[PDB]
Amino acid sequence: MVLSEGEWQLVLHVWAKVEADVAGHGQDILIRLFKSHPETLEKFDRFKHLKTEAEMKASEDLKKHGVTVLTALGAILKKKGHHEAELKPLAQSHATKHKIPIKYLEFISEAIIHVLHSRHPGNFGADAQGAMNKALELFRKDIAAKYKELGYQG
Ligand code: HEM
Repeated sequence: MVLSEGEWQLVLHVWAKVEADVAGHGQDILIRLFKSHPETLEKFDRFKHLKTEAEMKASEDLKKHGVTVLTALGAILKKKGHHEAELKPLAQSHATKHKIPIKYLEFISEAIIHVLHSRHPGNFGADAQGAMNKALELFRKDIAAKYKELGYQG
């Protein structure tokens, strides 16, 4: 897959709106993931005790981890597909330490798309949605290929 230049423009234009409140977006994405797919919370030893959404929102450490996640993701998107070097340390930890199947990346992709709609009702159009889905799909496919290069089945 390949994005057009105009699609990357839409992606980066939307990302500038994420960067204006990274913690608010990161916390919302994690909570959306955990409510929609509670099997994913069990991978997080530090947060697995959180049970209701109200608990999650008051957890300072969950919000900080949201920043960690979106910070890494934004660095990758900003490379517009030339991201082999940023992917490697990410692929290495999530395949071999955290043991995250690629299916869980699809789930966080859907959570990102939902939170962008919830947080930007008027800005996040169909074309922007399309471009973001493609950027995230590319991310998932290249990470699945790095899994295999490390000898893992994602
Ligand atoms: C956009 C997708 C994602 C990005 C950019 C991302 C990024 C990161 C980063 C930067 C870290 C900290 C350092 C590290 O261990 O690598 C981390 C930790 C972690 N990630 Fe992810 N991640 C993503 C998706 C996921 C998903 C979907 C899961 C599981 C459902 C997951 C599971 C974990 C776990 C379990 C840790 C360790 C948490 C801790 O500090 O105790 N990641 N991630």
